[PDB]
Amino acid sequence: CGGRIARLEEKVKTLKAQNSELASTANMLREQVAQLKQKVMNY
Amino acid sequence: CGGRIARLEEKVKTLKAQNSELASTANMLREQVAQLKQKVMNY
Repeated sequence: CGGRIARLEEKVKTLKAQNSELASTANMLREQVAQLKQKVMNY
Repeated sequence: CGGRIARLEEKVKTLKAQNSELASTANMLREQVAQLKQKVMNY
């Protein structure tokens, strides 16, 4: 074989990418929600 | 062929999954950071 494999690879590439995307996004909302949470800690 | 393909599929499955995972996580930090942001809007 030599066609459906390479393709499945390109697909696994776009998937792993988007993953790192939403990953960094959640990382930003996490660090920010952490500093904010601490500021809320006072009651 | 009949082995490396099915495998590449199972892999694309775990990838798409984790993707939906970090996706919902960012969705929670987004809706929460949105309601909070509004509360901060007052200065």
